[PDB]
Amino acid sequence: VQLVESGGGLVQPGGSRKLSCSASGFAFSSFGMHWVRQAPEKGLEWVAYISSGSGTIYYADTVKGRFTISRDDPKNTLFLQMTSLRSEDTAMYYCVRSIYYYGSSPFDFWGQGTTLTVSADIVMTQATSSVPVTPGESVSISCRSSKSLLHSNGNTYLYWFLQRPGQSPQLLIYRSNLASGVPDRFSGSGSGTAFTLTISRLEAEDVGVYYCMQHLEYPLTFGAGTKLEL
Amino acid sequence: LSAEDKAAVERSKMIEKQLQKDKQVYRRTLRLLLLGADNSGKSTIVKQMRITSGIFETKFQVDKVNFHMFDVGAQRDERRKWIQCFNDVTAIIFVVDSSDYNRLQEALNDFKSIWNNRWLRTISVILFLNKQDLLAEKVLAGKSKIEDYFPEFARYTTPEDATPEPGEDPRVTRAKYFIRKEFVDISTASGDGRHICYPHFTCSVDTENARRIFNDCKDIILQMNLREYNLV
Amino acid sequence: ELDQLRQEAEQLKNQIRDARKACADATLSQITNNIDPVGRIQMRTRRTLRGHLAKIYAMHWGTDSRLLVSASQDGKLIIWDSYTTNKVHAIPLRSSWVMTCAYAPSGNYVACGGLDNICSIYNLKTREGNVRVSRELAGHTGYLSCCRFLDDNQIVTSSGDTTCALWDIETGQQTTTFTGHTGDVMSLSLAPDTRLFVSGACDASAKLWDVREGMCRQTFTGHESDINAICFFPNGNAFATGSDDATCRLFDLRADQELMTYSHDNIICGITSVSFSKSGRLLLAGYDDFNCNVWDALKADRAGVLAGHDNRVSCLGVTDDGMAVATGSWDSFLKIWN
Amino acid sequence: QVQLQESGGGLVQPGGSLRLSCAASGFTFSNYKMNWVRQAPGKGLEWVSDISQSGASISYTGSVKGRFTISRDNAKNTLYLQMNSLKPEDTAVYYCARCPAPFTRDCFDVTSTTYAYRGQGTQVTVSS
Amino acid sequence: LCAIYITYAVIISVGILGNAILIKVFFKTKSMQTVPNIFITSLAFGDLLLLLTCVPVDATHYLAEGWLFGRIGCKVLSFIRLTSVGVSVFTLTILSADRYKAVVKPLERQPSNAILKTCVKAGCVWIVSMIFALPEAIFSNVYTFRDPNKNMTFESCTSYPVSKKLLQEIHSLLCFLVFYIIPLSIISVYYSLIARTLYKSTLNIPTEEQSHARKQIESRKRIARTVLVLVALFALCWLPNHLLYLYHSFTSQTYVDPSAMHFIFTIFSRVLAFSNSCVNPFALYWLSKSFQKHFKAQL
Amino acid sequence: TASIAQARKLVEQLKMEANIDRIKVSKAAADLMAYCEAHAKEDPLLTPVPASEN
Ligand SMILES: O[C@@](Cc1ncc(CC2(C(F)(F)F)CC2)[nH]1)(c1ccc(-n2cccn2)cc1)C(F)(F)F
Repeated sequence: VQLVESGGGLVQPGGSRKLSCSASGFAFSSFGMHWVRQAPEKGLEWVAYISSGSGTIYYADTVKGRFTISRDDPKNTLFLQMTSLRSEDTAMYYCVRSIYYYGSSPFDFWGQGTTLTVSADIVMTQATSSVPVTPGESVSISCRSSKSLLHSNGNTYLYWFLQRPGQSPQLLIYRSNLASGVPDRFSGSGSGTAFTLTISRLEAEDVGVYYCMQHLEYPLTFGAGTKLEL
Repeated sequence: LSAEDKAAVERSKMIEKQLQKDKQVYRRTLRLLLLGADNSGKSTIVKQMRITSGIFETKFQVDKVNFHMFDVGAQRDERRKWIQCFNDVTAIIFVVDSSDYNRLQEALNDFKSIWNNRWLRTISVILFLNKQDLLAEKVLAGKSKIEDYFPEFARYTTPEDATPEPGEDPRVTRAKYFIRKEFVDISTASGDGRHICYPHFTCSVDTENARRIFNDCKDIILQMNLREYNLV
Repeated sequence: ELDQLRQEAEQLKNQIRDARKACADATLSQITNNIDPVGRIQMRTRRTLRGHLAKIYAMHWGTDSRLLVSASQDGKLIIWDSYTTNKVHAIPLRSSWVMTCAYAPSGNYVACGGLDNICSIYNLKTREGNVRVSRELAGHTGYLSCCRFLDDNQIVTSSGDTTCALWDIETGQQTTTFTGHTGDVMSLSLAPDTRLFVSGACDASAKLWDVREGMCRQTFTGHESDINAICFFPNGNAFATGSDDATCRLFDLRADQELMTYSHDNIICGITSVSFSKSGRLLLAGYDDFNCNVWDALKADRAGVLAGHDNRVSCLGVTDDGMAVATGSWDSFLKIWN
Repeated sequence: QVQLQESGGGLVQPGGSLRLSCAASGFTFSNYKMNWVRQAPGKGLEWVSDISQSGASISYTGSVKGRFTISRDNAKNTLYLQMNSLKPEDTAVYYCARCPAPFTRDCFDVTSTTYAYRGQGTQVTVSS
Repeated sequence: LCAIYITYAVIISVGILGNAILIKVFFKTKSMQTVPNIFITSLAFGDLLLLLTCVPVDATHYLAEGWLFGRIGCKVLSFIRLTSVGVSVFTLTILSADRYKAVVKPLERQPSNAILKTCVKAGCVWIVSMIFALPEAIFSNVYTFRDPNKNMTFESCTSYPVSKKLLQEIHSLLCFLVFYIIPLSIISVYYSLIARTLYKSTLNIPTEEQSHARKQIESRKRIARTVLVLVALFALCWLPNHLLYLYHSFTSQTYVDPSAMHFIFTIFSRVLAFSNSCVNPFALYWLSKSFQKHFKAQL
Repeated sequence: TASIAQARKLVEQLKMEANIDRIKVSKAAADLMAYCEAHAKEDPLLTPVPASEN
C-alpha cells in the first residue's frame, strides 16, 4: 500500500490547481478515497469524499462548490480540482483510503500529503491540547462529542489518529477495536457522548498529536488535537 | 442510516451487479459432461476437437456459441456420488468402443446405469459409437463374431428404414445398426420420455464431429424451452 | 497364513459385536419417554439470499453468527451478512465444481474444495484489500468432500481417495494422514474440543479419528446404506449420520453403539445434510424431498418441517451463538430460519 | 451391522447344474435390488443378471441368457441363481451385490476396484 | 327463449370456466408460476373481463328494450371493452413473439424467474389498451333517438356524435387497422416461422430411433398444426365483427335501424368475436399434457 | 504382497479397535440429557424471543 500526492506549489488567490494522487499496492477500485486538510499549526479537517465507482460524492460545506473530486479506476489514480482558491485554503492535504464492510477498518492508511500555498455538523472537543508526560507512565486522553455517536446498531463510530512529528496520521482505533499493526498498548473505551483513549505504557516513539473523529455523519469533524511531550 | 452501513449496502449492490453480469456469461455457455470407460477412445475425440487433476475443462466455440466439456477420468472407479454434481447440464457425452466386443457388455451396463439414474432422469445422453473403422475391419476379417457374445445378433435383421452410407459393407452396417438398436432399447427401458438419446457413429478422422454435439445441444435446449413454455 | 488372518479378523469382529450388544442395557427411547415433548417447533423464513446464480452446495457459519460463507456450483464464494443481507466479499473460484467450504475459527481464512482435488485457502484480511489465494495445497487422488479448520495454521480435508489428511497451511504439506475407509469420504466434522473428529464415507460405516494420533479410536457400522452427512453433537460425546435410507442414527463415542434411529415410513428420500442446535434437542436433517425436517434427539419424534425450498436442500447449518438457522438448496436460494 | 453370507459352489462337471445360495442381514433386503457379478482369473468383474425388489423385472447377460435363472425370496432374505448348464468358460467366482439405495433403479456395483455391499464370492470350478 | 341465446350462454359459460380454471391453476400450482406463463394469465384475465362485459352488452340488444339505467354505463362498457380486446390482441401477439424467440432462437435465452420484466410489459400492454380506448370513452355523448316505427324516444349507445360521421369513420378505420391487420400479420408471420422451424426439427432430430424420438416428432407436428389452427381461428373469428362495425360506421344510418335476414349476421359475428377468447385456454390444454393434468387436478 | 499387506493392516486395525474402553449406555444417555437440560436455556428455537433481538 502506498499513496503519493502531488500538484502542490504556490498559487495566487482566485487561481485554480488540480491535485492528484497515485494509488498502488492495493485494490484502488475497492477502496473509497478521502481528502483531509491540515492548516499550519492546527488540527485536521475533512475536505471531500468519493465512494467506489463515483456513485456517492460529498464535499465539506466550507469547500462545497469550489472543489471537485474524481477518480479513475483504469489508471488507479485520484484527482481533486480546486477553483477560486481562497487565502484560507492554504493548508496541507492528505489523501486517505477507506473500505466499508462488517469488520473493516476505514482510514487505515494515510498518504504522504501535499502542501498547497495560497498567497448542523457534530463538534468534537478534547480535554487538553497538550499533556506532558514522562516515558513509561500510563497516559489517558479524554474526548467529548456534542451528539451521541452510538447508533441504533450499537456501533460507536469513533476514530483516533496519531500524527508523529514529520509523519502522516496513523489509525489507532476505528470503533475499542484495535487496528492492524498497532501495539496492544493502545485501548479505547467510553460512552456515546464521552470517549477516552488510554496507553498502557508510553513508548519513545509514541510522541505526537492525537486526533479524534466522528463518522456518524458524512460531515466528519476532527478534534483540536492532544500533544504529548516526552 | 449510518455512513458505514450505506457504503456497505453500496458495495453489496456492486457485487450484485457483478453477479448479474457473470450470470449472462454463465447461462450463455453450455456445459457438457464426457463419460466413458478407459478402453473408450474419448481421449482421441477430445484431442480431435480443436475448433492428478480430477477435472478436465475444454472450451471450444462452434457456430458462435461456446461449449464447456468437462471430463472426469482421474478419480476412483465409483461414480455414483460425483455424477450427481453434473445435473441440470446441457447434455452428457458417452463414448463406447463398438469394436471391442469384450468390454461392450460393460459399456452397455454403464450406459444403462447412467440412464436410469434418479438425478439424471432429465439429462439427455449423447452417444458416440467411436472406433467404427476398427469394428468394420474386425467384422470383415470374420475372426470375432458378435454372435459369440450376443446371441440375439444372429436373429437380428437389418432395419428396413435404415440408410446405409455409400460403400458400407452389409455386415458392418448390420452390426452398427444392431448396436444402435441395442443402445436405444436399453435407453427406452423405463424411460419416461423426459430425456432422449442421440446415438451417432464417429470415427478417428471424422472432422464433422462437433456439428453433431451442436445439433444435439440445440435440440435439447429447444425441447427444454418447449417444456418451460408449456407447449409440449 | 491368510486363512489364520481371516479367522482372527472374524473372531475380533464377533467379540466386538458381543461387547457392543452387552452394553445395550436399555435404549435411549425408553429413557427419553418421561421427559415432556418438544412440541411443534414452527419456523419462519427471515432472510432470502437471492445472490447465488447456480446450485448452492455447501455453507458454513463463521465465529460470528453475523457472517455466512456459501459455495455454489458456479465458482463463487459469497460472504453474506445475515443481519443486513449485504454481500461482504465475492471470490471468483478457479474450480467451478466446488462441493465444500469452510470458515476459519478466526474469520480471517476460508477454504473450499471439489472435483479439482485442490484446496485453495482464501485470506479475507489481506493487506492489499483484495482476496488472494494464500495456499493452494494439493495431493489428494480424489474429489474433496468436506473441509474444516482446526486453527489458523492447520486445516483438515476429506477426499474421495478414502483417506483424510491434516494439512499445515504454513508448511503446505501433509502433516498426517488417516487411512482405513473402504469408500469415498463424504463428510467430516470437528469436535467442540478440537481433539477428535469424525467422518463418514460411502461405505455404511463411520470412524472417529484423533488429531494428535494418526489412528482411529472407534468404528461404527450401524448404517444400512451410503452415509452422506455427519455432524458432531454439541457436547462432542456423540454424533449423527445421514444416509441414503431416510433414517438418522445417533452414535455415541463412549458407548460405541447407536442410541436412537430417527426413521419414518413416509420419508423415503436420502439425507443430504445434518446439524444440531446448541442445546442438542432439535436435530435438523436435510432430505431430498425438497424440504428439511426437525427431529427431537430425546423424543425422536418430528418436531417440525421446513418446506420453504423447491429443490433438494443440499446444506444447512446453525449459528454458533444459537440465534438462526441457514439452509441451502439447488434452487440457488439460501434461506435463514429463526 | 451389514453383512452378506454366501453358500454353494466347488467343483462341477461340464454341462452340470448348480445353484448359488446367498443371504444378508442388517437391512431391509426386500427394498434393495440384487445383482450378480463374476470374476475369472485374470478377468475383471462381469455382470450376469439382476432381479428387482418384487422380482417383476429380471434380465440376463447375452453370454448367460437362458442358461441361468435368478430368483429371490424376501420371506427369508435369500437370493438364488439357478444354473441349468455350465461351460468351461463360466468358471469364475460369483459375487453377490446390493443396490446402493433401497428406492432407486440405477446400480453401480460393477466397480472392479472395490465395493462395500458385495459378498465374499464363491469359486465355481467347471472342467472335465 | 331462443336457441341462439342458449348457445350464447353455453359459449360464455365454457369460456369463463376455462379461463377461471386456468387462472386458478396458475395461482395454486406453484410450479406453474413461471416467466412464460405471466402473459398466459394476463390473457386469461383479459378474456374473463371481456366475457363479463359482453355478457350484457349483448343483453341490452337481445331480449331488451335499451340500456339499463344510466348514460355513464355507455362510457364504462365501451372503454372497458375496447380495452379488454386490446389486452387480448396484444397478449396474443406477445405470446407469439415469445414462442418465436424460444423455438427459432433457442440458444438466445433470457434469465429465468424474471417476473418483473414480464409483468412490466403486461402492465404496459394494459396501459396502451386503456389509452387507445380513452378516445372511445370521452366521445360517448350518448344521444336519444326516436324509432320511426315504434315512435318512442329512447336513449341508445353511440361511439361518436351523429354529426361527426367522418370522426367515427376514422376511429373505426384506425381501430380495425391497429387491432386486426398488424396483430394478425405479425402473429401469422411469427407462427409460420415457428411451424417451419418445428417441421425442420423433425428432420434434424434422429428419426431412426425406435419409438423414442418419433414421439417427439409427432408432438412437434401436432403443436405446429395447433398453432396454425389458432392462427385460422383468430383470422376467421375477428374478421366478421370488424366487417360489421366497419359497415355500420361507414353507413352512418342514424334515427333508423334495419330489420332483415342480416339480423343473423350480427349475432353470428358476435358469437365468433368472443369465441376466440374461449379458445385460448383449450388451445394450451390441447398443446401440453401436464397442462391437462394440472387442469383436471384443479378443476 | 499387497493382498497379505492389506489383510494384516485390517487385522491390526480390528485389534486396536477392539482394545477400547466402553461404558453402559445409561450413563451416556444421562450425561446427554443433563447437557441438554443445562443448555436448553440457550437453544436457538426451543423458546420464543422478541424481534428486537433478532
Ligand atoms: O369493431 C370493434 C370495435 C367496436 N365496435 C363497436 C364498438 C362499441 C361497443 C360498445 F358499444 F359496447 F362499447 C361494442 C364495444 N366497438 C369491436 C367489435 C366487436 C367487439 N366485441 C364485441 C363483443 C365481443 N367482442 C369488440 C370490438 C373492432 F375491434 F372490431 F374494431
